[PDB]
Amino acid sequence: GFKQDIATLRGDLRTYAQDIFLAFLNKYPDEKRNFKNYVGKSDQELKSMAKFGDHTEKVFNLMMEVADRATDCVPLASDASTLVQMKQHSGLTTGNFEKLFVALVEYMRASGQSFDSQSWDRFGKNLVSALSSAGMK
Ligand code: MH0
Ligand SMILES: Oc1ccc(Br)cc1
Repeated sequence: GFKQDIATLRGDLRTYAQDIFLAFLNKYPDEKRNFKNYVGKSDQELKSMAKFGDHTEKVFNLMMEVADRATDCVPLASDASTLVQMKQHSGLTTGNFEKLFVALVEYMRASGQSFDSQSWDRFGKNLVSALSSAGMK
C-alpha cells in the first residue's frame, strides 16, 4: 500500500524523482514557464544539469516526508501551510500540484510494480484540498 510505496520510492529516489518530474514536464509542457532553465533540453540533457538532479530530489525528499506524516493519505495541515508559505511557491496555484500528482499516478499505473496508485490519487487530491485550505489560490 501507500506506506510500502513510500519505502519503494525512497529506495531509488533520485531516479524516481527525475523520471516522475520528467513525466510531468513532458505531459504538461507549459509547466516549464516556472523552470525557464529547463527549456530547450531533452530528458538526458536535464539529467546532466546539477540543479535539475539536486532540486528534483529535494522536492521528492520532502514529498515523501509529507506522505509519511499523512493519515489515510491526508497530509498534516502543518505540512500544507509550509508548502503554501515557501517563497519558492509564491507564483503557484493548486493546479500545478494537481498536474504533478496526475503525472505521478500515471507513472505508477504504467510501471511494472504493485504501487497503490489509488492511494497516490487520493493523496494528490487531499494535498490540493489541504493547500487550498492553507490559502493557496
Ligand atoms: C510545478 C510547480 C511546483 C510544484 C507542483 C511543486 C510542488 C512541491 N514542491 Fe516545490 N513545487 C513547484 C515549484 C517549485 C519551484 C519553482 C521551486 C523553486 C525553483 C526550483 O527550480 O527549485 C521549488 N518548487 C522548490 C522547492 C524545494 C526546494 C528545492 C531546493 O532547494 O533545491 C522544495 C523542497 C520543494 N519545492 C517542495 C515541494 C514539494 C514537497 C512539492 C509537492 C509536490
Ligand atoms: O526544482 C523542482 C523540481 C521539481 C519540482 Br515538482 C519542483 C521544483
